[PDB]
Amino acid sequence: AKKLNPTVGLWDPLGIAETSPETIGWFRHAEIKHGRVAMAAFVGYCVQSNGIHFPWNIQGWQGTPVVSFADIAAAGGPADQWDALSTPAKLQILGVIGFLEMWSETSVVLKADGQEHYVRGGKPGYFPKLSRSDEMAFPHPVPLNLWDPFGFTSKMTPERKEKALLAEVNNGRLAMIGIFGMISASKGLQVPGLDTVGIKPYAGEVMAPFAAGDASLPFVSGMLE
Amino acid sequence: AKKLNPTVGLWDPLGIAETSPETIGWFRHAEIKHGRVAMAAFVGYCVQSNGIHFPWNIQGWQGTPVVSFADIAAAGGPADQWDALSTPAKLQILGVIGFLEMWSETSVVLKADGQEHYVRGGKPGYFPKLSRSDEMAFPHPVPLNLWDPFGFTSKMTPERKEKALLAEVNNGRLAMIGIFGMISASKGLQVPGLDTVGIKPYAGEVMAPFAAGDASLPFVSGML
Amino acid sequence: SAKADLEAFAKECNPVVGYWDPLGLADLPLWGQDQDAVIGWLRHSEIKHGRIAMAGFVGYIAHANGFRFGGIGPQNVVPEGASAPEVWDSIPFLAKLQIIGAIGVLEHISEDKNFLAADGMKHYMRGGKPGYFPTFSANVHPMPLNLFDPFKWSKNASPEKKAKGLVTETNNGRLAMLGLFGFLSESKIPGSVPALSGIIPSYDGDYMQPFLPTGPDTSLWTIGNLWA
Ligand code: CLA
Ligand code: CLA
Ligand code: CLA
Ligand SMILES: CCCCCC(=O)OC\C(C=C=C1C(C)(C)C[C@H](OC(C)=O)C[C@@]1(C)O)=C/C=C/C(C)=C/C=C/C=C(C)/C=C/C=C(\C)C(=O)C[C@@]12O[C@]1(C)C[C@@H](O)CC2(C)C
Ligand code: A1ECV
Ligand SMILES: CC(=O)O[C@H]1CC(C)(C)C(=C=C/C(C)=C/C=C/C(C)=C/C=C/C=C(C)/C=C/C=C(\C)C(=O)C[C@@]23O[C@]2(C)C[C@@H](O)CC3(C)C)[C@](C)(O)C1
Ligand SMILES: CC(=O)O[C@H]1CC(C)(C)C(=C=C/C(C)=C/C=C/C(C)=C/C=C/C=C(C)/C=C/C=C(\C)C(=O)C[C@@]23O[C@]2(C)C[C@@H](O)CC3(C)C)[C@](C)(O)C1
Ligand code: KC2
Ligand SMILES: CC1=C(C#C/C(C)=C/C=C/C(C)=C/C=C/C=C(C)/C=C/C=C(C)/C=C/[C@@]23O[C@]2(C)C[C@@H](O)CC3(C)C)C(C)(C)C[C@H](O)C1
Repeated sequence: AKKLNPTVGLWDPLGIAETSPETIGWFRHAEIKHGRVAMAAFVGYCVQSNGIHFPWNIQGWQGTPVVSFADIAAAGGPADQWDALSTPAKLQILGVIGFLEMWSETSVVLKADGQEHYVRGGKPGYFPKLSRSDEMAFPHPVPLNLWDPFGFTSKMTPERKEKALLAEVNNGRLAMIGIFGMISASKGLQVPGLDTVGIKPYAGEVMAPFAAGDASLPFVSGMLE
Repeated sequence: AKKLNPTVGLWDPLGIAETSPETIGWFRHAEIKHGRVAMAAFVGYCVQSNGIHFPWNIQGWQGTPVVSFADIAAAGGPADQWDALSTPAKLQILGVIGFLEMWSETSVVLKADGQEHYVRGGKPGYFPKLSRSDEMAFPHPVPLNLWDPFGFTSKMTPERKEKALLAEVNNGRLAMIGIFGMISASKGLQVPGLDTVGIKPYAGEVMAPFAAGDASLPFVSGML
Repeated sequence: SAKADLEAFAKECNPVVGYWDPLGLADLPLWGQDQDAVIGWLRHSEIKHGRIAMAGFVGYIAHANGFRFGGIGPQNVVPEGASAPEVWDSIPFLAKLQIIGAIGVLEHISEDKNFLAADGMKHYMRGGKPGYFPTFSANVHPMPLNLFDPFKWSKNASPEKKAKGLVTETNNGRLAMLGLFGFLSESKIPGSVPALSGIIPSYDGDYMQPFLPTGPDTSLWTIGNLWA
């Protein structure tokens, strides 16, 4: 992608461009992944701030105790919702995300799918398909998938695919601006805060507080921030 | 340069002309850099005395010492302002200027640029550009430079360059007598540079007051 | 061949500075031992100093922050937060002795001609590569994994990559020596390094005496502790 918008061009003040091809592929992969994660996080934050608490948490859904999903949802914004879940829940969610990331980085599965060098190198952003042959052979047939589980993208031309990829890159850049702006607006800051937007965590980057084994860290008070 | 002014010629009462070419290049670069530093000192002292105190020092400048830039600017003459700057500030400023001097003196950079005489002799007044290959390679791409950072001198004929170098030398002389008439006018004296001009430091040559390590020197009272 | 290689390595380390030997130690016959052995000794000692300084810088950060292993071991005697000069002050004396002994064992293995000639190498003064560590393959009882590459993921490296790695190692070593003695100098005399003023506390004991302020004599070994 040379330039989606002709009026901008190649805005590379840091000089990271014109580098090794593996470095450029890793940079493009990081940009696409950060944009997709930011868009998903912004959508989830908007849904949580509006209030979409599910009718769930029955039959021992908290580890013999039964704490309602609305009780976890009655803490404020998404930042307070990420600090009210139990340690096993956050740990298993992070484990599922890590399993998906490791399956995406898998060069054996990518080469079976007909791709290029892994760690999201050639054709970055391509999630490997968890189906068919030589993958997930031990039960777990995976009737769904990651990309297009319902097959809405069954047929698409290469030019249409490239245009959709460029649109996804532009929307990912806009979402990387927007989700960070929303988190900053939660933490005071930004421009036109408004909209209540509750309170904010210590930094949002604390991850899993109130855990056991390595969570005895009173260091989240300072370090400027 | 034989004679920029046709009515002046070559004024060498001390006889330092007609010497070895190394000495000639040394004196020429000394005069050129003296004039450049003189013009920079002229504009800096005029701006400091008029008062253009920057709206800055918003956290991290002197947070432990609690010193705003307005407090440093409210000291009088620019010599007193330089005598009011902290020891890390003066030391790091002198280190930056010294690093620029080291780069201007460096032999391999000058010969890779296409120049000669790393004594800063031949091609007098050159500063190497901080870019491209085999220099400043470890990070720090340095998008700007020292001279022509915005490329205002992109195209110039050799005659225009020679005329502008003559303008450099003559304006450097004019501003050099200007800055010393002005600092002597700050210290009383001079022809007639009253212009308020505040007060004065000891000499402006100490370059390190109230410092630590060897600055237990009360010797700036005398020497006539 | 000796000084020419030395010039080439100095040029690759820094194209601007190049060969900088104001003292001229690369011309001194250190033991009447020619030129090759002297530059081999000098390069080996520089590389060893740089590696030890890099490890010491990382360890100084780890101890100054507080990064203990866990239980039972020598970390249990060290108080929780004493600054890095004082963590080699509270470990037991035999722990210091055995640490220095294991370092000496590693040096002796790195110098023993049986280990060097096992994997086809000679002494660095006698014509070997300076800074190289022979793997383990002479030590009577077998050793599980080597010291340079424990998991052997660097076996596919090109010779050019290895040369650039050596140049980066030497530059990082020099800069880490400078940083580590910035720390040690600020721990002794105030106002030497201006950046580290007020971060590192002052220390009274001697840094160059290993067993000065020697640690206690405690037995941390349980189960069958017949050495009471
Ligand atoms: C003990 C550590 C050590 C050792 C053994 C070496 C060894 C070597 N260096 Mg070296 N170097 C070191 C640390 C060391 N370096 C550090 C910390 C720096 C960064 C400042 C450098 C920067 C450097 C450059 C830029 C170059 C070398 C080069 C060389 C090689 C030839 C020069 C020579 O004869 O030795 C160097 C001289 C000595 C080791 C002198 C011994 C120390 C004296 C006896 C004590 C002085 C202490 C005193 C307090 C220092 C005051 C400092 C200041 C006031 C001046 C040689 C293999 C050259 C090269 O690249 O060849 C491959 C070269 O061009 N060195
Ligand atoms: C420069 C040499 C040096 C020296 C003399 C010491 C000395 C000491 N360290 Mg130490 N340390 C060093 C480097 C050094 N360290 C480095 C480079 C690291 C970072 C890995 C550490 C990390 C470290 C921890 C985490 C702890 C100590 C502790 C101690 C003290 C007890 C002895 C002990 O069990 O050491 C054990 C130290 C080591 C085994 C590491 C040194 C081995 C070399 C230099 C580095 C090897 C790389 C690394 C271990 C690879 C691990 C694999 C990776 C997958 C994790 C003692 C004062 C303990 C203590 O009481 O703290 C107050 C303690 O809990 N050290
Ligand atoms: C017992 C352990 C031991 C042994 C045998 C060695 C052996 C060696 N080291 Mg070494 N080293 C060790 C531990 C050890 N190291 C440790 C723990 C460190 C710190 C991490 C280092 C750091 C180090 C560096 C940085 C370098 C070496 C180098 C060397 C080599 C040459 C040293 C030399 O000639 O100096 C000989 C030194 C002595 C004879 C002095 C020994 C100290 C004496 C015994 C102290 C006693 C004095 C005291 C007053 C007595 C008290 C009692 C009295 C009152 C009666 C050699 C292979 C050098 C090398 O390989 O360069 C090529 C080199 O540059 N070593
Ligand atoms: C039973 C089997 C296991 C027993 C283990 C044991 O007994 O103790 C183990 C133990 C404590 C303990 C115990 C427990 C294990 C906790 C529990 C047990 O409890 C019971 C049973 O009761 C016993 C007890 C109390 O002991 C602690 C172990 C600590 C350890 C192992 C500390 C290493 C430091 C390395 C350093 C400092 C590196 C220096 C730096 C070095 C070596 C170098 O730079 C080398 C190098 O420069 C050279 C020379 C040349 C260069 O070219 C290359 C390089 C640069 C690399
Ligand atoms: C494959 C089937 C499966 C099993 C067998 C388990 C193990 C398990 C038990 C036995 C409980 C209940 C214990 C109890 O209450 O007694 C439990 C829970 C949670 N889990 Mg783990 N888990 C995920 C993370 C998560 C969260 C948020 C919670 C809870 O809230 C709840 C909980 O523990 O509450 C404190 C995700 C999301 C990415 C997915 C998934 O399918 O997405 C792709 C799964 C799937 C599985 N989980 N998980
Ligand atoms: C949030 C936070 O914490 O961040 C902090 C960061 C920070 C920076 C601490 C903050 C601050 C305050 C500031 C702005 C501090 C910086 C001040 C600054 C940057 C001051 C430059 C002086 C330059 C001089 C004197 C140059 C002289 C150069 C001279 C005299 C020369 O003639 C050079 C020369 O080359 C010529 C031209 C020709 C050559 O032939 C010859 C030589 C080589 C001699 C803030 C605002 O608080 C924010
Ligand atoms: C006065 C003033 O203001 O200045 C201040 C500035 C400043 C900076 C604040 C100060 C400081 C501190 C300093 C200077 C600290 C320097 C520290 C330094 C330089 C520390 C090196 C570590 C190297 C390591 C651990 C090597 C790892 C090596 C590794 C992991 C490997 O070998 C693996 C590998 O190599 C292979 C085998 C081959 C390749 O495949 C590459 C990789 C990596 C995979 C001071 C002192 O205060 C002074
Ligand atoms: C704690 C100690 C320590 C540190 C902190 C450290 C740092 C770095 C850095 C980062 C600055 C780099 C980039 C780097 C790279 C290389 N190291 Mg080092 N290294 C350490 C230890 C050893 C040992 C024991 C050996 C060794 C070697 C090599 C070789 C192989 C060259 C080749 O095979 O040609 C390369 C490329 C082996 C060798 O033979 O060196 C002559 C060898 O025996 N290293 N090393
Ligand atoms: C400290 C400070 C500042 C500053 C500063 C600095 C660095 C100021 C530097 C000033 C500088 C660089 C001043 C050079 C003088 C060199 C001279 C005069 C050489 C003369 C040489 C002469 C006059 C030779 C004369 C001859 O006449 C003789 C012998 C016979 C005649 O027939 C012929 C000629 C003409 C050849 C700021 C920036 C201003 C503000 C800040 O806040 C405070």
